[PDB]
Amino acid sequence: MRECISIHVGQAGVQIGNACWELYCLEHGIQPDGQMPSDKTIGGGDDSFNTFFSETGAGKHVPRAVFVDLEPTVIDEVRTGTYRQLFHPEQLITGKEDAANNYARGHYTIGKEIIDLVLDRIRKLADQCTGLQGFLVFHSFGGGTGSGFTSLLMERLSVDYGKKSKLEFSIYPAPQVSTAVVEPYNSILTTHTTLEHSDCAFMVDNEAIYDICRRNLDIERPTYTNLNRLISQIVSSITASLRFDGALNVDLTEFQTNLVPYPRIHFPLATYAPVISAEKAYHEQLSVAEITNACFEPANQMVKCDPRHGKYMACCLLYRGDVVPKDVNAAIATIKTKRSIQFVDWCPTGFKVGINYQPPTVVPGGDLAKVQRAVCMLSNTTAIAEAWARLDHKFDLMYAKRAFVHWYVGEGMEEGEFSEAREDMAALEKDYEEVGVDSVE
Amino acid sequence: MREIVHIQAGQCGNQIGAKFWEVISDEHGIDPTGSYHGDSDLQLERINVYYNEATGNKYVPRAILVDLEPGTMDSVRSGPFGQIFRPDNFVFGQSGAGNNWAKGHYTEGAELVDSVLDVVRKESESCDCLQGFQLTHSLGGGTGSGMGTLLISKIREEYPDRIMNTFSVMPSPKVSDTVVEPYNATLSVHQLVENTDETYCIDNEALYDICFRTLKLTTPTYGDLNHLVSATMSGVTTCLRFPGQLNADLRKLAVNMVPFPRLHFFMPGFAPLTSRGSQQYRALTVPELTQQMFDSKNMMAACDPRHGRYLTVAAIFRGRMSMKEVDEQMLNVQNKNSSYFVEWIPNNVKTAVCDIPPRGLKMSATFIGNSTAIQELFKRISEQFTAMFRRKAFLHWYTGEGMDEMEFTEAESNMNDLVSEYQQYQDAT
Amino acid sequence: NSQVTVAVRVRPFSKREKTEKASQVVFTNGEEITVEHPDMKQVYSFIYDVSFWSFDECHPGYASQTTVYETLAAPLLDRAFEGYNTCLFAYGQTGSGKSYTMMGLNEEPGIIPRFCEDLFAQIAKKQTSEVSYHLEMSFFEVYNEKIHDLLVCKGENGQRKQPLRAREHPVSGPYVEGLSMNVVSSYSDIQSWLELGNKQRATAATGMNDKSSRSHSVFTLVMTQTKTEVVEGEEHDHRITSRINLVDLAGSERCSTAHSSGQRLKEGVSINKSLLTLGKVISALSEQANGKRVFIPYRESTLTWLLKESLGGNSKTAMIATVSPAASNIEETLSTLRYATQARL
Ligand SMILES: CC(=O)O[C@H]1C(=O)[C@@]2(C)[C@H]([C@H](OC(=O)c3ccccc3)[C@]3(O)C[C@H](OC(=O)[C@H](O)[C@@H](NC(=O)c4ccccc4)c4ccccc4)C(C)=C1C3(C)C)[C@]1(OC(C)=O)CO[C@@H]1C[C@@H]2O
Ligand SMILES: Nc1nc2c(ncn2[C@@H]2O[C@H](COP(=O)(O)OP(=O)(O)OP(=O)(O)O)[C@@H](O)[C@H]2O)c(=O)[nH]1
Ligand SMILES: Nc1nc2c(ncn2[C@@H]2O[C@H](COP(=O)(O)OP(=O)(O)O)[C@@H](O)[C@H]2O)c(=O)[nH]1
Ligand SMILES: [Mg+2]
Repeated sequence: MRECISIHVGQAGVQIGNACWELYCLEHGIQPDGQMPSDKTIGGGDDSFNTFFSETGAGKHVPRAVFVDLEPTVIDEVRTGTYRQLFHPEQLITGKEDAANNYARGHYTIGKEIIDLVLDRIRKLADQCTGLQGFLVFHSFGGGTGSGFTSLLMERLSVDYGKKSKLEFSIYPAPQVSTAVVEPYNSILTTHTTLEHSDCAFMVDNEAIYDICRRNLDIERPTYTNLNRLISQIVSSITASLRFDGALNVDLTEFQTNLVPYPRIHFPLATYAPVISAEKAYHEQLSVAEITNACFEPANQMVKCDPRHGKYMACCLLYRGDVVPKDVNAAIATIKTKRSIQFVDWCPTGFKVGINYQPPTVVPGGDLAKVQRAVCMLSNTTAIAEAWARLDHKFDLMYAKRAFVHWYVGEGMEEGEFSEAREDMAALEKDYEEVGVDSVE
Repeated sequence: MREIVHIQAGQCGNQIGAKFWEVISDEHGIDPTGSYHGDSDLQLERINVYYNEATGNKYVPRAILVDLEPGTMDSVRSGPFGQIFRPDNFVFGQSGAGNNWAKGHYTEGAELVDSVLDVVRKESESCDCLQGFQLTHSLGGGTGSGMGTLLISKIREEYPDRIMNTFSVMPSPKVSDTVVEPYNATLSVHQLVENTDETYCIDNEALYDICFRTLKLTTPTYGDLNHLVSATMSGVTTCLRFPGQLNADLRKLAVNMVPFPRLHFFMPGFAPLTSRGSQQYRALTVPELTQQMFDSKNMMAACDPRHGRYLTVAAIFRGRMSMKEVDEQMLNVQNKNSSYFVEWIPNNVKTAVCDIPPRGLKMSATFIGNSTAIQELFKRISEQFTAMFRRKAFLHWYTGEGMDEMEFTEAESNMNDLVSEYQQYQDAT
Repeated sequence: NSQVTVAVRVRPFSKREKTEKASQVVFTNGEEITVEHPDMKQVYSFIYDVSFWSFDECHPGYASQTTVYETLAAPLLDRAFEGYNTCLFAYGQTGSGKSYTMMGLNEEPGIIPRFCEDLFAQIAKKQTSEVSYHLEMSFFEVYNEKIHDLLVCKGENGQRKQPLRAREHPVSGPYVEGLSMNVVSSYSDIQSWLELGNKQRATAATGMNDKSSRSHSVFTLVMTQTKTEVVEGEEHDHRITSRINLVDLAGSERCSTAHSSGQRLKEGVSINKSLLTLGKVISALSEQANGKRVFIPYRESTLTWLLKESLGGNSKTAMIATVSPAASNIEETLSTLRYATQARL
């Protein structure tokens, strides 16, 4: 068999997981009570695919996931909402008090004596899985739970299980927009610990999706329940080869092998095909060439970094729906012919290809439209150094006066732990500046 | 779940907390008996944040009313929401302070702090987890300043990990409802700066000018100002009681709105504030609320923000909204008005959005700000003080109760250093 | 103000550290003090105003105890002789060489005893019958921003250590209410007092080692000068006071490798906060010397508050760090050197 545990951490991850499972249940045929009348009407098939859903003898389907926030105001919606009867009642809140946007309480003061429950449920949900494996952590750089608890959980799972494919679909801080005056510290503090243990972390930024959603979907007044659905579509395009049958499959370790040349440069970007609204679904072809040419378009990128100031170390293209390989190959050749998409000379191959047949679903009451084909890009480029050069500057302004630091030392943390965590990120930036240079023989 | 213990020191504390419980009950659906008479199932899910349960489905608030000289206590019992409070929690002694900080910190405060702290322990140890505390007092006067500061010191000695969030009415520029205001304010600031995490400097002249200009009221009594202050009080601790998209709390606001610990004096504000006729001639949206918020005529501090730079500000929203519009507007405010913002903080704003608005509105916002204009709330106090202390004007009443001049010079020295730490960031760097 | 003088010192390998044959991570090139990891990756450089090398008795510039006194502590007596105050702060973790540096061994004296003996020498040399000299000693500690006295002999009961409090005199400045002060004429007296003080200091048996320190100790001398003989009535008019403050701090002890919980964690927070504010103060004063406009946060802690008339003004200040050259202690060495650099800039 094959399996993938999904862990959600914080209020970013929960609100994302809700959307992801709203999509998964509708893709497979499960309704919120766990049952599946689709099987009872059809009478066969593994459509209740066992990568994400464990199955009891009573016909129920309970999903392989945990989600934690250290404050019950969020998850208690799940213990009251539509998906009450689906998820296991072990949704490990221990939220007597929140992490207050500091890594200091998420890593030690309100972290210790609670993570043991998480690791216990992970042991209980791994021994039920005799198959391919790999974990998906959904968190946000910038919170006290998305930073410290994540850095605490990964440094333990890298002992307990070890040689497994761990992944992180993490929210990223926007340059201008930000809903906190402390994310510059939490970001780099989390990157220090989650740069050795993790294997490939995909990053997404709220500002990019906001700027997309009005340009294409014609929404001038968007919310968090209309970006979290696109995020779920990305996760589904990443996790579909495990579930559905296809012409050319790509599994969890393959993303880790293609897109991570060195151990430390495992932080790529993501895209989809959202030039697709309900009215603009007509008036348009939605071929393979047109959709794949939305890859290199910065207006459709989901992280704020113009790739034209950098080069592509690697790229991966996962296609859903009715797609034929020669269309993908013509797309790749038309891309390589151009000169705006620079490629590192140590990667003439560049691309992966992955094809599956089941098209994406339409989460009803939603913005996206029914399609016959969908595409996802995962791109490791040297441009994102700029997207860090801002953060490491912000640090260097507010760490000059030692500002917002007594709240962190007050919850057990060193004042020399930020100087030691900011001397590693500059080395990473220097690494990106090193690999991007072409060799002179 | 997270919980608060309110204390009510001074007439003002007790004249405001009544109106605050009148607003909490209105939101949570409780009558004077304590009985639930609401409509939705989302008022009782987190009722523990302020109230405790009882036997016959009744709910009793966690109030501790300490006031020397029982005159202002009697008024509550003969009021609308007086018979919901616990009689065991009304703690008062006779012979009131007399607008003396000595007779509310040293003598009678020392008599009546044990009986107060006993009920504090009684209410706190009966909480699952505790976040912090809450106190409403008026500086300048007697009881509310001295006894409040004494309680704060004792409590932060007992429970230092938890928040102590004072909502303090401060002296005014021109009005003087009390003549010994600067001395008591100086001593109270000397006691609050070291022993507080976030306090809010309300001022009465700003509330009058809000009541006259915006609301276009003609006979504004005290209950209307208390109405504005309760409004803010309720909005601060919303994301503990109700859910939303980006939940905040007291400790997130504390970690964010306080770059250094001594600069924990903020300017508040409330927003939708309109007249009875001018509500048909606008449109409630995020930009109108933000414009009403960053205006100098909806802040309660009696300090024009345009005389100093904002170190940090916070906006707690309530209602169905769009985070895109929120962040776009809070970014436009930074990019247009950068001269009023600090440069060593790249983003000076945070946000917080609940999903359940007040009983009869679709949107609501509260605003908080750590600024540098607050100088002119304390510099004046350091000028009134030294004009009086240089001649020993109102002094013998205070030396007569076991005190010295050294304490007064110290307090002056601490307020001036606060003003210096503020002035350090009022010129561009 | 005047230039805060930071200094380092690299102790040699210990006996066990040479028996077990631990490696070497810290190197020096004159002024530069670099740190090369054994096999991982990039080297971090560090530059300071003064550097002391005590690894082996061959190198040019082997800074023994006498050189450490005569380059850092000696001129501070001079300013302590001309009526201006002075402070010397020590910083370092346990196993880094503070007690060997400040106090020392009975055959290898530290900095404190040489300070006191050279003091008494210059006193008795100039001790005419027209210019006298008085000395006054005191010794206290900060524990969770509570000032405790150490000369006070305690009784065998529960909580007996009474916490004294600070007060601001409008003329002299900050001071302590009830801190005993004793006269001194022979360094034997100072030794018999300092041993008694250190035997009472807060020192918990941490899981790493039994002998540590969880409180910041201050050792204050007051040097009073009666240079006054008016030529009209032969009567003392004026009198100079100067303050000398030798301070022994505690370590960072980040609560991460040392899972601490309870009273051993609150001590941590207090120590870290005091170190976070003292470094802030010294940086702000270094900027103040450079003709800029800065505010010195003196009231955010106790030591920064009580030592306020000694740091600023026409004073002169000094700092000594102590770092181990082994490979097991690279994180602590880095945490000390970075702190010292922040004090410098
Ligand atoms: C539909 C409509 O627009 O009627 C409004 C109204 O016309 C106005 C004048 C209301 C009215 O507010 C005032 O009259 C007022 C007078 C002096 C000082 C302060 C307020 C209103 O009374 C107030 C009342 O709002 C509330 O009731 C809130 O729940 C309020 N709580 C209480 O008023 C309350 C109820 C019982 C006991 C104590 C207080 C509240 C405010 C903040 C936070 C939580 C709750 C409402 C809908 C209105 C009237 C009735 C006219 C406004 O009320 C507020 C501050 O929300 C003022 O701005 C709003 C909107 C309007 O301008
Ligand atoms: N895309 C997206 N981002 C979110 C969502 N919810 C929160 N965020 C982002 O995540 C950050 C919020 O910090 P959180 O990580 O939620 O903090 P937390 O994880 O709840 O833990 P605390 O910090 O203790 O509250 C903000 O910067 C938001 O932009 C969401 O539903 N979607
Ligand atoms: N907002 C408001 N302020 C009040 C009220 N009553 C008194 N005050 C303020 O309280 C101050 C006087 O202090 P006071 O509370 O009477 O002293 P105390 O009796 O010793 O607590 C004055 O500056 C008033 O503005 C009230 O009902 N509402
Ligand atoms: Mg949260």
